[PDB]
Amino acid sequence: LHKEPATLIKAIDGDTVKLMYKGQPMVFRLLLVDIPETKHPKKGVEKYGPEASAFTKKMVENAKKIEVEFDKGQRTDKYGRGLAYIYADGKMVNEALVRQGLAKVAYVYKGNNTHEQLLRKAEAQAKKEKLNIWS
Repeated sequence: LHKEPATLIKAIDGDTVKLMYKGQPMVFRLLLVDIPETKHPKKGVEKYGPEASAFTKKMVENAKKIEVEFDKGQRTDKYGRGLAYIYADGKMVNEALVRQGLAKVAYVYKGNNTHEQLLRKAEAQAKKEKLNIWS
């Protein structure tokens, strides 16, 4: 896989960020993570969801360098969102969220699974430490 530079435009949620990639604006969905949805209709946000959002936002808003890493599967979903791993100064947001107990590891999607073991491992650790959603 290859890391590509991007620039923060705006963080939308724990699992969605808007970036400038190859010169044009684009919305990315964090691969292999399942978060407590905050941007929803009649759902009254979700338990830990505002912490996952603040986490993601803190992480990318304060970073010097954002990078995007597409996987080898399908690269966009049916809503036109890029499907990728996001890196903030070398640290993967996807993994951080899971390590910190603010997301579960999602089912693999359309062949996109390169970092799934790494992610499942972070998830066991958080479970073991009874972090946030595992509290």
